[PDB]
Amino acid sequence: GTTGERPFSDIITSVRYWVIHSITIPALFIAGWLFVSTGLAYDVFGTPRPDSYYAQEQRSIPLVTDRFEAKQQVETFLEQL
Amino acid sequence: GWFDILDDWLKRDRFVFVGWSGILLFPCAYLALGGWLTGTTFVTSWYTHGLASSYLEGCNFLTVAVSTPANSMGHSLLLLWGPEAQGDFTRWCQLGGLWTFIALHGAFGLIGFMLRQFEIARLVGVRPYNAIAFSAPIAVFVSVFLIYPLGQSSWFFAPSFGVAAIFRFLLFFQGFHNWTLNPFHMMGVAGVLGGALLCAIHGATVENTLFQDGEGASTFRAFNPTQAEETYSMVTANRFWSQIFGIAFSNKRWLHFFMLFVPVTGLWMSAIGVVGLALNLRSYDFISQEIRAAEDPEFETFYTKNLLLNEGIRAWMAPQDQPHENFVFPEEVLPRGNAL
Amino acid sequence: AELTPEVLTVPLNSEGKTITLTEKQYLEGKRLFQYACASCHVGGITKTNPSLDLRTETLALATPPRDNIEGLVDYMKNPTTYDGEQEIAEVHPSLRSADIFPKMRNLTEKDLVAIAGHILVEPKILGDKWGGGKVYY
Amino acid sequence: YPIFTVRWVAVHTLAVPTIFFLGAIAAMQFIQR
Amino acid sequence: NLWERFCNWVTSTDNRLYVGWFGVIMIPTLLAATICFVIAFIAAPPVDIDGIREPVSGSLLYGNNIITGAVVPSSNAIGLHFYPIWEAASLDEWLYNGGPYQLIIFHFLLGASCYMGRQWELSYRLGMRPWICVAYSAPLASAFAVFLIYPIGQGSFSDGMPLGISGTFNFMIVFQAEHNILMHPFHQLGVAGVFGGALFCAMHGSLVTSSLIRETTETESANYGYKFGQEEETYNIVAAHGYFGRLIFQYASFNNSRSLHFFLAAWPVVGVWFTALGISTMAFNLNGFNFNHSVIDAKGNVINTWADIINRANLGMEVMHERNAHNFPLDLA
Amino acid sequence: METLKITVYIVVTFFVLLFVFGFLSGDPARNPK
Amino acid sequence: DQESSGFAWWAGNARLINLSGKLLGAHVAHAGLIVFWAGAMTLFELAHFIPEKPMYEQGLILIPHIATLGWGVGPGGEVVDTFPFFVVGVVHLISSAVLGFGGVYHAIRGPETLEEYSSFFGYDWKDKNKMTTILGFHLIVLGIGALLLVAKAMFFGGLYDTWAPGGGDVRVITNPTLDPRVIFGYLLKSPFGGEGWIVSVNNLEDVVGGHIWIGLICIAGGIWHILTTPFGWARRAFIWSGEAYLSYSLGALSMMGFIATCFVWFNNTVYPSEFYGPTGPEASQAQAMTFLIRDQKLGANVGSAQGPTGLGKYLMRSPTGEIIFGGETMRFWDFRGPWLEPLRGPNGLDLNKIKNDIQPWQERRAAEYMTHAPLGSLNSVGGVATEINSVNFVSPRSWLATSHFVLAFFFLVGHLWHAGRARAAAAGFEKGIDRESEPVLSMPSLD
Ligand code: CLA
Ligand code: CLA
Ligand code: CLA
Ligand code: CLA
Ligand code: CLA
Ligand SMILES: CCCCCCCCCCCCCCCC(=O)OC[C@H](COP(=O)(O)OC[C@@H](O)CO)OC(=O)CCCCCCCCCCCCCCC
Ligand SMILES: CC1=C(/C=C/C(C)=C/C=C/C(C)=C/C=C/C=C(C)/C=C/C=C(C)/C=C/C2=C(C)CCCC2(C)C)C(C)(C)CCC1
Ligand SMILES: CC1=C(/C=C/C(C)=C/C=C/C(C)=C/C=C/C=C(C)/C=C/C=C(C)/C=C/C2=C(C)CCCC2(C)C)C(C)(C)CCC1
Ligand SMILES: CC1=C(/C=C/C(C)=C/C=C/C(C)=C/C=C/C=C(C)/C=C/C=C(C)/C=C/C2=C(C)CCCC2(C)C)C(C)(C)CCC1
Ligand SMILES: [Cl-]
Ligand SMILES: [Cl-]
Ligand SMILES: [Fe+3]
Repeated sequence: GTTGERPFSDIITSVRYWVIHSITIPALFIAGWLFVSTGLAYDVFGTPRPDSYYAQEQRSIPLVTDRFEAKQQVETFLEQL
Repeated sequence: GWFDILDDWLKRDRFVFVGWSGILLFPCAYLALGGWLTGTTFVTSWYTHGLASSYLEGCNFLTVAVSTPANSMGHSLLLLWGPEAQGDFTRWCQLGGLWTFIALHGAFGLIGFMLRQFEIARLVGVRPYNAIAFSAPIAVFVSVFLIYPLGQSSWFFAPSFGVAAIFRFLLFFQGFHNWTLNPFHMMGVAGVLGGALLCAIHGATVENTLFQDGEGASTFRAFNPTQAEETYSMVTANRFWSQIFGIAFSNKRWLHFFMLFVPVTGLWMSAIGVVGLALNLRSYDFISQEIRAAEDPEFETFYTKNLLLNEGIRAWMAPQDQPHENFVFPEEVLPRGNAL
Repeated sequence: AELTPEVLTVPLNSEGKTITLTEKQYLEGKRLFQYACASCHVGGITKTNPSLDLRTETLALATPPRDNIEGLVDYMKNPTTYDGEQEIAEVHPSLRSADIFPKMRNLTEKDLVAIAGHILVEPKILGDKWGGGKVYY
Repeated sequence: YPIFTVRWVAVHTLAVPTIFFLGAIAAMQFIQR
Repeated sequence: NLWERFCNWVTSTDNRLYVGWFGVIMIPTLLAATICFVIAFIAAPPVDIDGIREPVSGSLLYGNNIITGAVVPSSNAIGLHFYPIWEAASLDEWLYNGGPYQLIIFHFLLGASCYMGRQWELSYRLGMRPWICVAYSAPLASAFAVFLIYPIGQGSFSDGMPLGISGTFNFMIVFQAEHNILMHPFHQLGVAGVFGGALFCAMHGSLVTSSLIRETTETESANYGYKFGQEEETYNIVAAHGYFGRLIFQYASFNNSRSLHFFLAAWPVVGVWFTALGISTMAFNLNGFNFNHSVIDAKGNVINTWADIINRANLGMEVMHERNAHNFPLDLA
Repeated sequence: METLKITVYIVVTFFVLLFVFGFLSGDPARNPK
Repeated sequence: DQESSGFAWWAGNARLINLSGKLLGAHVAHAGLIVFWAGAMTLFELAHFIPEKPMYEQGLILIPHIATLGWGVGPGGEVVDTFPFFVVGVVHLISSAVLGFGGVYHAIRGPETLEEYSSFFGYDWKDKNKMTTILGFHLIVLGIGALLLVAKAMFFGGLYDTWAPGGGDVRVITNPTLDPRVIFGYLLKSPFGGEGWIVSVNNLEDVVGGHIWIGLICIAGGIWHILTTPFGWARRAFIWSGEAYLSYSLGALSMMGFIATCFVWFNNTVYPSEFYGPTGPEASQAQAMTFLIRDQKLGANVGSAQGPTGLGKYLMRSPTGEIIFGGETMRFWDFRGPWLEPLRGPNGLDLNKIKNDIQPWQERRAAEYMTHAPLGSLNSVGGVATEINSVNFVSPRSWLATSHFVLAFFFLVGHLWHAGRARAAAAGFEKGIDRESEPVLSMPSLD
């Protein structure tokens, strides 16, 4: 039988829904866009930008060597850029 | 009482059942799945592996991975508040913290799901064989993602969560453990493929032995879930397979148990053998064959050819697959046949 | 690491003069090199004769010297063997043999400077990988 | 019919970030090295 | 009529095994391939598969166990040429060059093709619907892919899958080195087909065993609650659907047995079809995705991904397969 | 060798002829209804 | 609606089985799609075509078909004028609109059945006379179409002939081969290596000739089927229904698709390598040639050079003795091509001709074909799988060979599907087993 919530059919059909969601779905989508276009996603997650993988004269990969001072080792890598 | 009141609400018949098991399942599953999605979209692997691995870096759906932590972290739980990250979300990501986050929240999610199958089975009135059968997925996940790296030097040599990363894992296991030669993996092949076979053949048999219960040429309408009669003919399906193959099922209960048994048994066998590979206790060689081949350079089997391939894999992929080893192989040590 | 003016500065002739290519110029040579050359010369090797690669070191010991813009343009106009003894346009694409090598017909003088610029620039970016073959893949 | 339910929460914890992530992944196609 | 008696027995439904007209080809061809396989697995001498006069031992009596033993494919010098016994100057030359392989695989492919037809045939004689043979087409196509189709496109039965456990693995490894089949979406759909089939097989079996209707005591097997040919269903589909619909949500469950059983057929068969097609189209060197050096930094440095790690492993298989057979730097055969 | 070739050619012809002539000897009529 | 016919929406075209007007409509509508794609694809190819590049470096499969028919090309395959490509696309595209207009009209506007509208176009599937008659008409059309190829080759410019002396060119075909011992000798060669069945046809004379033959065979059979009804042995050996005939053609379309695969993979006559890129065997043979020429120029004696295995490094023998290219290309020694046949003597490759008679255009051709082998990744990276990105290329031969094997395999599945169903519909149990008359329940027990 039916459990009790409003059917999804009647919801994506109803006018109230698309009044609300023609703003919300684009808003989040634009939000996601701005998260990348502002460069915020780079700094939140620490992912290198195309110019931040090496120094201008380096082909050695910045591999973490020590377990416990590792946090500091990554930051000594970012400084050499 | 408040416990009986909370039990009343957790066990409510909704669209998505919750249950007591939901308090464990949903947050852990949602966090495992959210952590994979988060990392494959944004998080690098440049400091753990020297690899790119996010949509943000240029990777596609086949090459994104939440990659394993660097070998130097050992078997560190790599907690956010632990000693390596020290509460820095940025550094935790850069150090591989999403890997343990996913694996651990995933492990507990799988516990929650199996408890869920128990919880729903008891409320509904059925035996709990579906949860029993889910043991095989859990046994596989535990052996490959937890035990296997716990056996090895670090979480680094666990599978990284990604499509191509998983493929590399497959190839590492051929070149290093000669995993195809292990009879416990062979028993898994036979239970996976034999399960596919039983799935295909039982579905076809039922669909091609149906009784005529409607007049429509699309035969699906001719079933009502509340009906009492079998919808296909066990007698006719039996004679057919008796005369085609030699043997045929004659007991519907044994047939469906057998469909449980086979792929469940096989995944459990492959876990066992992975447990062996945690310790490098491989089926890598046959001693008799190596003794013959060392004394007789004209002896050549497909077994000895595969070993040449394993040796090529190891020397050609190890300098970049194991970058903490600072491997430098000068060209002349690389194994290679003529021309190539 | 960036495609800097320092990176894009390669020898012009054999007397020490240089030329500084733009990013756009470098990207042109890379596209033109893939159109005309990469079938035989991908990655700086030479599929139809691995003994002669596009490495700056090798081009320097060629006759005439081919490790600057001049000689590579000249070579794309009138190629010779490694000692400059035989002219080989009959078997190597060039402007002289554009009748039998059609992909060389539509190449301007600017297009030859870019391609040469890309041949000299790429080993600076990728180092031993340029010309090293599948060991460095 | 009620409007907010356990389902409501479930669809929105999957869907809200999905559209957000598709947006972020959308813009990533225009990143030039 | 005497021919009508023969035809009445060929097509009889009262035979313990159904023969049929497809069977008039199936029985001799399979018997020939089976007898020759057994004899060559035990006794064959070494075979010069790569046509470089470096013979490869494959039989038990020549120092192989069940795992390392194979009927070795016929010589690369032979290529796609037909090579029966009578084309050879002597049995000794035939064994050296890989004769039993062609004899076996061609008789087997013929025999299994007629096995498929036999399935349609008996089904027609029994009043059945006819499509079981369509399901069996998925493994048959797969066998066709690795014994016949892949040799055609590559140009030699010597690249056929060896008839042996280790030989099979040598086939998979060299295939991945040459075609990157892990990165090919048609093999991925095959994985999705056999994994999914294993899962669904597991699922259907646990769900039906779960809903079995109490008919026995505890001191006996639940199986003795079903008697061969009862008209009542032995489990409760409604309870099973009640369970599984709550496990996920109700619309993600099957309440129609025929609709569920159709899904059980279609998921592995389609996926195996595609993976047969993947071997069959990689035969013509349309290979899996190649992402080598796909990600680059702003200076132009390569930034490896996992694809580039897969390549380092592919390379190591590449330069070691057929280690003496290449005289020129491109692997075009 | 040639004796074998002729022997197999005869064998193969024999069975192939059983197949074509068997399936022409009224197959559709051989069914239960 | 499904309650009226029995078939569901996903099997909705089965509602057309006994509605000849709508069925005609879908058919004519589908034929428009084919012709539409043919014209549309051509213009796309022409809008992207570059004359200075070979056709096979550009992802073209249609322009190669048009050029093989002798339109657009000059000596050695060079494109000299592109207007004939343009016409072929426009005309197909314009025609598709016609085929579409009639197809849609018959589908939703015309009369659903034809049997009451006209006694000539109407048909009942079980009517063996009318079916053989429709078969006969179409056989006649097929014969005419095969003769149009003859006429284009003999009377209207000819065909491209990669074998033409001085290098391939357009050539008018004056003496088609009519000798039945040659034309039907192809139909009797072995499919296996060094033979090739019909795929081995290696001269336009044999091609043009075979088409004169099937052109005549078809028209005769067409007349024969218009005038006769099926004999009694055929009546009792077949199933006479619409689905049954559809299955018979699926099997045939399948067999043809496999054959098409092998043709474009091995044959370089009706698929000129000038247009389609070298074949697999060819590019490998071209590789061996290229290194022979290079090493010999350095001073090697390619006849007596022994290779690591002991076999010859450049030259060995075949199993029947012929001098062939050495190395792993030994498998490809059945290859034949115009760039290599000048070096072929009666005993195989002639060591003297190798030493003194190799011409620059051959060295250029071998190098070109070696570095354009039909090997590439799904995303069109050219080479072995271990190749780094750089070369955007997959041979048209790979693309054409792989697609038509897929289509062929699925149409064989289609044949098995509709064949068995046709047989069960005719016998009356395609919907399942009658409970009150279960056949097995009346047979005796196996034991
Ligand atoms: C015929 C080919 C073949 C076959 C049939 C198999 C079959 C198998 N292999 Mg083997 N293997 C092969 C070839 C083959 N292999 C070859 C040639 C190699 C190279 C040597 C390998 C290398 C290899 C490795 C390295 C491993 C296997 C393993 C396995 C097993 C995996 C079972 C499974 O489902 O894991 C899948 C994983 C699980 C079921 C874990 C639980 C997962 C949960 C339930 C997922 C839930 C997801 C969640 C809902 C959200 C997902 C969302 C997201 C998609 C967006 C299985 C027995 C594995 C093994 O033995 O494990 C014990 C293993 O680690 N194979
Ligand atoms: C090549 C594809 C193809 C073709 C040619 C047809 C054709 C047909 N189908 Mg089938 N069908 C197809 C694919 C196709 N189908 C597929 C893929 C499905 C699965 C979704 C179905 C499912 C299906 C069902 C369930 C049914 C049919 C039926 C029909 C027939 C009547 C349709 C109708 O009533 O339309 C009415 C629709 C319209 C009037 C809307 C407009 C449609 C037209 C054709 C648009 C044309 C646009 C075009 C650009 C105009 C060109 C103009 C010209 C000047 C160039 C018709 C002969 C019906 C049948 O058998 O009835 C007895 C039926 O019940 N089909
Ligand atoms: C036999 C048909 C065929 C063949 C051989 C080719 C071959 C080619 N086409 Mg063409 N093309 C075709 C049909 C074909 N095309 C069709 C039908 C269309 C209309 C959409 C086009 C439109 C088209 C365009 C617009 C272009 C090409 C181009 C190309 C080239 C690149 C192909 C590529 O990268 O694909 C990419 C590969 C794929 C998309 C993989 C698809 C896999 C399919 C979906 C598998 C299907 C399996 C099966 C049928 C599914 C049913 C299963 C079920 C029954 C169980 C290549 C030379 C390109 C070119 O270079 O032009 C100069 C180009 O731009 N084609
Ligand atoms: C295979 C195709 C085909 C078939 C079998 C039919 C059959 C029929 N059509 Mg239809 N029709 C078709 C295609 C077809 N049509 C096309 C393509 C169009 C669009 C142009 C139309 C437009 C159309 C209309 C508008 C009408 C019909 C009608 C009819 C009926 C009467 C025809 C008659 O008496 O002709 C008698 C014979 C002739 C008039 C001479 C025809 C000469 C032909 C065209 C010469 C060219 C032949 C050559 C081989 C064609 C090559 C085609 C190319 C793609 C290869 C009949 C049931 C009528 C109907 O049913 O009304 C209720 C009606 O009104 N058709
Ligand atoms: C599209 C083509 C086509 C089609 C569909 C038909 C269909 C039909 N024809 Mg017609 N026919 C055609 C073309 C066609 N014909 C042409 C062009 C001619 C002129 C040569 C003839 C001459 C002809 C005659 C003389 C007769 C028919 C008859 C028949 C009917 C029975 C066919 C049969 O039993 O085949 C089954 C085929 C066999 C039983 C042959 C034996 C098995 C062979 C050897 C199998 C070989 C296959 C194998 C894979 C090799 C293939 C490649 C190569 C080596 C040959 C049927 C209605 C019969 C009838 O009743 O007419 C009134 C009849 O007597 N046709
Ligand atoms: C219409 C498209 C067909 C696609 C290929 C065929 C799919 C199913 C084949 C499985 C055969 C299994 C063995 C016997 C199985 C068997 O016995 O089937 C039995 C089952 C029921 O048969 P019925 O007799 O009721 O219906 C068949 C005819 O009689 C029509 O009424 O058949 C179907 O439902 C066919 C459904 C057609 C619609 C299929 C669409 C599904 C594919 C969609 C595309 C997927 C692409 C994936 C890309 C990655
Ligand atoms: C990590 C972490 C966390 C978490 C977070 C989360 C929870 C997130 C989520 C997220 C999410 C939740 C996301 C999502 C995403 C999604 C996506 C990104 C999707 C996409 C899709 C697509 C793309 C599709 C595709 C397809 C398919 C699959 C089908 C059909 C075909 C197609 C192609 C259409 C926290 C902070 C708590 C803590 C710390 C750590
Ligand atoms: C039945 C049916 C169907 C189908 C339909 C169809 C299939 C149709 C077809 C249709 C068609 C098939 C159409 C066609 C059309 C075409 C056209 C419309 C064209 C036009 C063209 C033009 C106009 C051209 C132009 C030009 C020129 C002249 C030159 C060059 C350039 C250009 C291109 C501009 C369906 C499925 C839907 C479903 C329902 C029913
Ligand atoms: C054009 C051309 C040519 C020629 C061609 C020809 C001349 C063809 C012919 C063809 C033919 C002449 C074909 C035929 C075929 C046949 C078939 C395909 C058959 C089928 C059969 C069937 C299907 C049967 C069945 C059955 C049986 C087995 C038993 C009883 C039952 C039944 C009836 C079902 C050449 C190569 C010179 C060159 C290129 C171009
Ligand atoms: Cl090997
Ligand atoms: Cl070689
Ligand atoms: Fe079942």
